[PDB]
Amino acid sequence: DQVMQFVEPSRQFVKDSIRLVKRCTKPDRKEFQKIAMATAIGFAIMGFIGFFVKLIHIPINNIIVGG
Amino acid sequence: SSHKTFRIKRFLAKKQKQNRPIPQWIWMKTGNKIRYNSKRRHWRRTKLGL
Amino acid sequence: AKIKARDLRGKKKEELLKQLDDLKVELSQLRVAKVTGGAASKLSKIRVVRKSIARVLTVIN
Amino acid sequence: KPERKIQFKEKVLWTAITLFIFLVCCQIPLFGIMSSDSADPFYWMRVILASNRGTLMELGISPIVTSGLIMQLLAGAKIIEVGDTPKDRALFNGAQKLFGMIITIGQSIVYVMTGMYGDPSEMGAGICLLITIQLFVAGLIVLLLDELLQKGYGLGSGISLFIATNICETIVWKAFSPTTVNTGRGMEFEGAIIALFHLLATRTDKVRALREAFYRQNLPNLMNLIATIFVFAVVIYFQGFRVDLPIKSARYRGQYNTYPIKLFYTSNIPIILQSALVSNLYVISQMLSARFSGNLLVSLLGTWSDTSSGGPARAYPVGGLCHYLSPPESFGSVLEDPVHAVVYIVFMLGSCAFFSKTWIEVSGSSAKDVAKQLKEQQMVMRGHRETSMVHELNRYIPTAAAFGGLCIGALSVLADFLGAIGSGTGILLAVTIIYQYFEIFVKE
Amino acid sequence: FIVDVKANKHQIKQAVKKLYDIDVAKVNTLIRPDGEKKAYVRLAPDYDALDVANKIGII
Ligand SMILES: C=C1CN(S(=O)(=O)c2ccc(C)cc2)CCCN(CC2CCCCC2)CCCN(S(=O)(=O)c2ccc(N(C)C)cc2)C1
Ligand SMILES: [Mg+2]
Repeated sequence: DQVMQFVEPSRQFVKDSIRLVKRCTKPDRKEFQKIAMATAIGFAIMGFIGFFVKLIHIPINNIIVGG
Repeated sequence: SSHKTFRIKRFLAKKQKQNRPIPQWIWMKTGNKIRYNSKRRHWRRTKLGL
Repeated sequence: AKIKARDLRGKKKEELLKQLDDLKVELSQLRVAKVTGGAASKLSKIRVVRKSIARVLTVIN
Repeated sequence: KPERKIQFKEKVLWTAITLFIFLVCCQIPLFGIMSSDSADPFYWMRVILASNRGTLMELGISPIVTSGLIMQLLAGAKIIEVGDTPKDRALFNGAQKLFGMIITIGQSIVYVMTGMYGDPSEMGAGICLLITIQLFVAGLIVLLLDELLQKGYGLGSGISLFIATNICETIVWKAFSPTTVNTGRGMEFEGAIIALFHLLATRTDKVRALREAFYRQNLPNLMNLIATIFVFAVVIYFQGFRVDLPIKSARYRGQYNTYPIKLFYTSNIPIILQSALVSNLYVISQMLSARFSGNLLVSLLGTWSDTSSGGPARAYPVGGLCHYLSPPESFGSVLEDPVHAVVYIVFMLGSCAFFSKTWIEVSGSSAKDVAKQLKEQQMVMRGHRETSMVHELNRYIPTAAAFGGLCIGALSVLADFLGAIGSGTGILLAVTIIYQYFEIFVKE
Repeated sequence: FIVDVKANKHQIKQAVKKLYDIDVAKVNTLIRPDGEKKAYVRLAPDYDALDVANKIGII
């Protein structure tokens, strides 16, 4: 009936999707550590600039409250 | 000739494989004196013996 | 990561043949990956798998 | 705006000085506002606009994030011709900033009617004009920087940078902040990590400290920070997934290259648009409901009430189909309202997947377009004609787009369920937004 | 597939069956102008070639 044509898009979708997952290359463990460390140092530097930003937040709003 | 023997076909295959030009990374090694492939054969000019 | 002939000598024939079979299937996968387009890291491993197969066969013989 | 010769260290220095131009506006509080009672049209809506409250840039990125759409829309019907000569070019960029002033005037109408800025009569027409003009100056430094960057002085696009230091900075504040809030139970700093250290001094009992460590609802929970790192890691592993396609030059021997098809073919557009549609459904429903109420249809779209959640009370879609689309507040809320809880997942996942699949064909990133590109770069695949190039690309491109949307939706849902710090939409924007910067830096 | 010139059709069938635990309907072999043997392996109807190619790595 019509239900087979209803689920056939889903069927071929999951079929070709797990097919793509089989095709897609996986990041290597050494590559995983390398990219994780790179993203971590990026995280650290933006956290540092944000820490400076949030710490200089305090004096400026204190001054604004004062005047 | 369409009719040909196995050894003739194999010899033809080797000769055809030999006819490519040199890889571009050869000429800029250190101890290199080769500028191009001087053994290239054209089917009209030289007739492969046989 | 590196298969050496020193530690393969004490082992008996069965697991040596098993390891040889694993190396063979890895080499076949490497070749098909090379044909379909793979990373230079996978391309370079072909020689090391071939030499590991050679080492295993040499030890067996 | 002109262009000059620039080098990579000078380029990162230019990214730096642009980001401090952004930061001096982000930090300083605005003056002349004396109405803070409501302050909650939508938390998610603020994130998409990188908007602020009581700050210089509270104006938001709306104009710069729309004006561009108007130019693209005119081009599709070919109503106008965009600049094809340098003098014509030096116009749209600016005129768009001038049109941005008209968009800011629309924001002034929204500000008075919503009442977050205040009543229209109490401020008065002249005083309302003074604040609107001053907000435009804070937006204008960003808008002129956008022209300077659009020419290429600025690295890539600044819109990503504003979000990059807007949604991430908030997570960094939640993780560590030296302000102390006391209900009198104990002395703890705003930062979740500092709060746990203060708790150890507050209570000798190890068990009470572990109970606080698992659950600290009034302050940011410590568990949320652990989840935020875990969700960042899983998105990084998903980000790596790629498809390697053998691509070879049309006139050289033995040349091996790979054309990468990443799982996330649409890098951030599905989420920026999705985080946009979910925010909008809610933003109009709260505003329309307040101005005109007692109509069954408006209540059917949504009903709005504010409940405090470790901070100011947030208007929730208490009623209306937007509630089913709305997120589940607690794991118990998922148990209590699976319906809305689940609806909240199908709409978000479906929207990203539809928006991705449609985005790949909107932006000219389809298989045929990229094959045509590879043709103008004299790029071919071994043992294949160009029609087979298109066919091979089609084997991945639509499937890759759809499953990329599916994966980002599922990852955002999992991150929200684990209760990590920040909205799932925010975490997604952060990883992709840094990654575009990361590729340029590695490319150097 | 590409095979070496010393392989029979029976040998190719058996090798494919062992390596890829599938069924083969028939084999057609030719020898390329460049030297190696090219084999077209037709599978049983109840096996589709696309999924086997998936498992292989060529898609
Ligand atoms: C620009 C907005 C966006 N909006 S919107 O109004 O619906 C709207 C929508 C569409 C357009 C085209 C215009 C306006 C909705 C999101 C509101 N998030 C809620 C935040 C979340 C964190 C905790 C504080 C509250 C704040 C974003 C800034 N806000 S604002 O805080 O409310 C504000 C801004 C300016 C003033 N002044 C003094 C003029 C006062 C208040 C408005
Ligand atoms: Mg002659």
